[PDB]
Amino acid sequence: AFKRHIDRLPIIPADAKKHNVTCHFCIVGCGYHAYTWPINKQGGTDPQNNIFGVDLSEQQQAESDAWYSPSMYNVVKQDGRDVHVVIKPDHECVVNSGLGSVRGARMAETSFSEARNTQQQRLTDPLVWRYGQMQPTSWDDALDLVARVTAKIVKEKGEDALIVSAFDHGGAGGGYENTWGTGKLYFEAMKVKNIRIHNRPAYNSEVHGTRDMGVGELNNCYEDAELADTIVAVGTNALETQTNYFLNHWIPNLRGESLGKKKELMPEEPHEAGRIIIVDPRRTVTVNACEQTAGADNVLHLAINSGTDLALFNALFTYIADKGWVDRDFIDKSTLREGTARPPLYPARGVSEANPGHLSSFEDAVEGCRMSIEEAAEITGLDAAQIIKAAEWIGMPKEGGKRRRVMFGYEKGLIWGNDNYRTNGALVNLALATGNIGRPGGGVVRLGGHQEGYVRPSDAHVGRPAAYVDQLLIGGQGGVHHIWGCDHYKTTLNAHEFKRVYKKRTDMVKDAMSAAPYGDREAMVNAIVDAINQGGLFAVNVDIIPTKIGEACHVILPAATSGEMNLTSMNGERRMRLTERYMDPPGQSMPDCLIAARLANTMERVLTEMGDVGYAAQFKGFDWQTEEDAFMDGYNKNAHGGEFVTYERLSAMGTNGFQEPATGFTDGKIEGTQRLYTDGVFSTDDGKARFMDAPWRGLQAPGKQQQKDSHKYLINNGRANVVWQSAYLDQENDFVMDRFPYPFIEMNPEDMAEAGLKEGDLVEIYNDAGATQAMAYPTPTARRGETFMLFGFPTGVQGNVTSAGTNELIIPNYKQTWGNIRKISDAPRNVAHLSFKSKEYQS
Amino acid sequence: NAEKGAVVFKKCAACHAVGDGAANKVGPELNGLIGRKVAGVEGFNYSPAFKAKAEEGWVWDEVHLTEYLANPKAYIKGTKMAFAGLKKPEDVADVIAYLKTF
Amino acid sequence: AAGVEYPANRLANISELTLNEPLDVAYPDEDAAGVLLKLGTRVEGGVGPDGDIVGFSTICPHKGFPLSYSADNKTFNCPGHFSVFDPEKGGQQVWGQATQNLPQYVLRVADNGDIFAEGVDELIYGRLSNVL
Amino acid sequence: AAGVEYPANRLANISELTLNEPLDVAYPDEDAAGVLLKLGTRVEGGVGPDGDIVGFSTICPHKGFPLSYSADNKTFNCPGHFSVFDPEKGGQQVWGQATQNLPQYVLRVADNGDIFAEGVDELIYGRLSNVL
Ligand SMILES: Nc1nc2c(c(=O)[nH]1)N[C@H]1C(S)=C(S)[C@@H](COP(=O)(O)OP(=O)(O)OC[C@H]3O[C@@H](n4cnc5c(=O)[nH]c(N)nc54)[C@H](O)[C@@H]3O)O[C@H]1N2
Ligand SMILES: Nc1nc2c(c(=O)[nH]1)N[C@H]1C(S)=C(S)[C@@H](COP(=O)(O)OP(=O)(O)OC[C@H]3O[C@@H](n4cnc5c(=O)[nH]c(N)nc54)[C@H](O)[C@@H]3O)O[C@H]1N2
Ligand code: HEM
Ligand code: F3S
Ligand code: FES
Ligand code: FES
Ligand SMILES: [Mo+4]
Ligand SMILES: [O]
Repeated sequence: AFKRHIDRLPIIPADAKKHNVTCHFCIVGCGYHAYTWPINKQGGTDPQNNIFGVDLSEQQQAESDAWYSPSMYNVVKQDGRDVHVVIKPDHECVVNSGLGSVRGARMAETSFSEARNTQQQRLTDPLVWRYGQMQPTSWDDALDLVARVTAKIVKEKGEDALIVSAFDHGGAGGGYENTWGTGKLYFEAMKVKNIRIHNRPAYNSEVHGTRDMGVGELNNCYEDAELADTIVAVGTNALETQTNYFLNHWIPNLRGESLGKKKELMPEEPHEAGRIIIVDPRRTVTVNACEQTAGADNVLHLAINSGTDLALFNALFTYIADKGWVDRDFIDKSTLREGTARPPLYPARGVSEANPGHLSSFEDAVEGCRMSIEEAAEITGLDAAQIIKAAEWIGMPKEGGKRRRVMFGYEKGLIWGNDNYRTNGALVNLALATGNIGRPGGGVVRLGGHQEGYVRPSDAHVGRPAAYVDQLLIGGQGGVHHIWGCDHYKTTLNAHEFKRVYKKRTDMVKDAMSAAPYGDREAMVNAIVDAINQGGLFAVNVDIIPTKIGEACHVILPAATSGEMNLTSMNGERRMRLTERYMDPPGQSMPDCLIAARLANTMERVLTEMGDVGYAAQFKGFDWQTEEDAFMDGYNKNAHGGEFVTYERLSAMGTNGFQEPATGFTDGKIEGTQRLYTDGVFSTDDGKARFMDAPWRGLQAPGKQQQKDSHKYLINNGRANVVWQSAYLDQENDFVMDRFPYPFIEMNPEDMAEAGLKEGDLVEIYNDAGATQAMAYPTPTARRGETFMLFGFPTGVQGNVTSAGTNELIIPNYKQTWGNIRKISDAPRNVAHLSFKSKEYQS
Repeated sequence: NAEKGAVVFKKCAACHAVGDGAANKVGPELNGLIGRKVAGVEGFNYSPAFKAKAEEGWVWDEVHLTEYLANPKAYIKGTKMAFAGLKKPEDVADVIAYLKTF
Repeated sequence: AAGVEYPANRLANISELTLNEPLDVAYPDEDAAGVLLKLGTRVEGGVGPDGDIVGFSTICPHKGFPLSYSADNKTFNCPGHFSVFDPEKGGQQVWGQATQNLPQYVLRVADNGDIFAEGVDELIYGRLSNVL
Repeated sequence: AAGVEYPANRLANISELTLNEPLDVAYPDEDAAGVLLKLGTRVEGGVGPDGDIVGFSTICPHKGFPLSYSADNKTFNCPGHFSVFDPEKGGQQVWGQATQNLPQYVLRVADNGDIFAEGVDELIYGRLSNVL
């Protein structure tokens, strides 16, 4: 077991500099403070000499504010000097109440330190492929090369020849400043069609379904999880994946702690402790935690078959409708009453690839969705009595004939799940029917991934459906690829084939550049374009570390992440906060928004020199000298209620910030929006929510049924609580890599014994799409035939065995993956030290 | 003295609430207490060894309570309150003077 | 003055330990609750003739919740936020919200079988110095 | 105490210093020799109104020979094993056998104009703690 042997940390002095910090990582956006002080100063154990006003010579008790773990401490550069830094959860933040997850609590030790030797992988300099390997260079040189190859290729073959992969998310590697800077370059200065997002291979919404219905996916607050009668959690592992939303808001509800606040805020109806339905084919540590805090009686784990959520939801919708367990006044006042004709190709296909589901009235949707309890039981493999009880827990009125309050939460079990558009619709039907949108204790929401920080010019040019960018690249199309803050090599679908072809195409450009004179730039440029014209690809990577796809790239530009810059984003509550810079960018790294502006300025110069002043003029408006310039040009001018939000005002409001959209500014307070759709007016032209006529049609993505039928195991996939995303920071963090040097694949002990497998063994998962490796982790709670592999992991990429299969809107159907498992080798010696016990807490 | 029972209660507050609003947590609310029955509080899930020791008939008199806050574990073998239990018997007496309010 | 100076404290005798039953201990002072534990198998940090006696801080390194032992799985379990620690593998967090594996005691068994703690390998919950 | 406790010692006044002539000094006590140096150009760790006043350990970090100052080059020069240190670049070893750049002083100029040293950015030669 990895031990730091740090016996003692520096005490934060009374006069330490305080910085408001939102967590770098997940949607929850837990509040923190960064305290910095000079390297040659320290705090005293007496109250007058430390930041807490507490005597630290005495043991502190459970939930103390006057403590921090080693991972919360580092030494970092600030205004070009080494300072102590502690990055501590804010006890006074309403989100976390001073909770920090295993991830956010290591912001400090996953920071860059020369003095303590943390994250020396961090990029410091521009790198260019020349002289037969990657070589550090100047910004001026690197940007000039990128612009000369980009300008030539789009001038010669059109903007369609420029391919872009980029973050669209908030927090570190995203945020309002960085989405605006990249958005303005590719959508204002240019009209880039062939752009994909960090987690999906086209420029699409995860949730067109809810949005087409007029229900924005983040419509509630975190309090509603405290105030619900029932929580319906669909394809979320919230304890691992939305940790402090679960711990600080769901738990109090399930335990009754919430009952006092319920009665104060909603007298005039009955309130028992919250119950929870969990729709997930796999028994998680989330199912366990719920049982253990509210008792098995109050928890309905619906262990559906993989990708059958839509059948379950249509049956709940049918049953609830037939009983009249619906908010009649809500339906009549706030939803579309006008009948509309089914598309010709219904129910197999929508009116088009663009519109796979039919929007309609309550009554048309019910008859469309219509499914018997018996049939859903067949499809889901649930028992009738589970589905009926789930209906009662959602629908059946409370004593005085009062409406049951239900918060509906979903994430990637649904979104990366079967028939994204229809499943998303079928779940919204339930929340709409029961008037659980825009009321206390309600909502039908994404539980989220990253924080949100999206502001970009119009993407109208991109189309719907948008270009399947990975298929363009695999098919030998495009000339230049700009990659910002994502790593397809670890996280895209059909990743094995993506890598096979991506390597061949970038290799063609590499061989050309190794063979050509660099010091004569024009000859270097012409050798690149000639190689592109033979089917090569010139690749530029904008990142903070050397990525896996970066091993195929010709130019690397080093980015500064949150904390090295000011960054604004909002949580799964729309809670907007300013992360205040507390440290310096490593080496010459610069914020993504300022890289975009610099590339824009270089595009302007190169295009002027090539003698196209008209195209060059499109790349004006990029004179930003700091991330705040990007905030003011982007969020301030373009966000709904942006005119009320500045850094100064956001700073004054601390880690609680304010809920978007902002309605006004009154004496040092931005006024916000606690809940969306409180007036029952939805995000549509006429203000009515639409229901969705969303009939079950099996596994809708091409080749999925075939893959299920022709392979022995389900390769379910997703997150570990310890690992953040593709382990870009974690891979140089001994604590995480000590726990999982290989990605685990959760396997039933009986399944392992039948396959000659023991704990720790290295196994090849293989199928039609490709092959990959993982370490077998014996999991008693796992159903036979059903495995779970950690995703996006550098030492074994699950994406290699996910097919190219998407829905009609190019949403990647990652979760419905089947393959075979054979042994590669016996447990490597480096797994011998691993615990193989249950992740499930025992009372 | 109940003043320096509040200081000793810092070791309970994580699992136990007392005063206006006090709700069940990892442990049951501890309002009143002196005059309440074992396995008493409504809502809380007591262990098959804390239910078994209500069956026979008990109360939280100050002598039964001193034995618990000193060695909870083997004194009521199978109790969900695993925890060393206050070793100084004058602190057992301070925190119960705090419990005397509420 | 450069390192923390750790007392060599007497905790128990090897004779005081029953197989799989945690003996409640404090190290390096009264307010640093932990346990000794015989595991009936040879493991990392283990002392005594079988090399099966381990010592751990028993205050969750996440938020200071007292931990509880499960005899069936031989795991510390936190009822705070559901952390699990494996004292067969050096107190590795099997799952949990701590950024630390369970702080573990440097044990020495003298000739009479008296067990001593000479240090801790991680920062104890609720103190910014393992020695206060 | 997790860190070394540096005293805040008066060493001189801004007015005592001539352009490019080192003033002999000692910090953090009298047995650690060093200089204050006004370089006439703005530099790393350089305090005063021109940002050009620097303070350094003048004992070679290799094996502790005292360093000479070259007025012409503005460099410290070690007659021990020919090491050269650049006081205009935070004491970077231009060339030499030391595994450290020249230990430099955290200087503060007061309103009255007195120069206090409050810290040192590297281990001084011949002490295993900067404050003994
Ligand atoms: N099979 C399978 N595949 C999946 C999923 C799944 O469930 N199953 N999940 C999908 C989902 S939900 C997601 S979010 C994607 C994630 O896919 P990726 O986005 O590829 O994964 P991350 O690890 O978040 O990648 C972030 C990258 O940005 C870099 N970075 C961090 N901060 C900055 C910054 O400030 N600037 C710049 N320029 N770069 C920065 C990191 O170093 C890293 O390379 O994976 C998807 N892939
Ligand atoms: N610790 C940690 N937390 C994170 C992240 C991280 O990397 N690590 N990343 C963040 C990001 S970008 C995201 S998108 C979120 C993802 O958050 P989640 O979506 O909650 O996490 P996943 O593990 O991807 O998948 C959730 C659950 O979907 C289930 N599932 C699989 N197939 C199906 C199906 O057909 N139906 C249903 N109903 N469920 C199914 C899986 O068993 C799994 O338990 O987590 C966020 N938070
Ligand atoms: C000084 C500190 C504490 C005091 C005075 C205290 C007091 C009590 C009392 C009087 C009871 C029984 C009351 C009843 O039956 O209603 C009890 C039960 C309980 N306490 Fe505590 N407690 C303390 C600390 C803790 C801690 C730290 C935890 C958990 C980590 C905890 C968890 C529990 C649990 C789970 C029960 C229920 C026992 C069962 O169901 O078998 N307590 N406590
Ligand atoms: S600490 Fe960070 S990772 Fe998510 S749960 Fe809280 S935001
Ligand atoms: S205190 Fe143990 S998991 Fe939070
Ligand atoms: S003592 Fe100065 S160079 Fe060796
Ligand atoms: Mo995501
Ligand atoms: O995401």
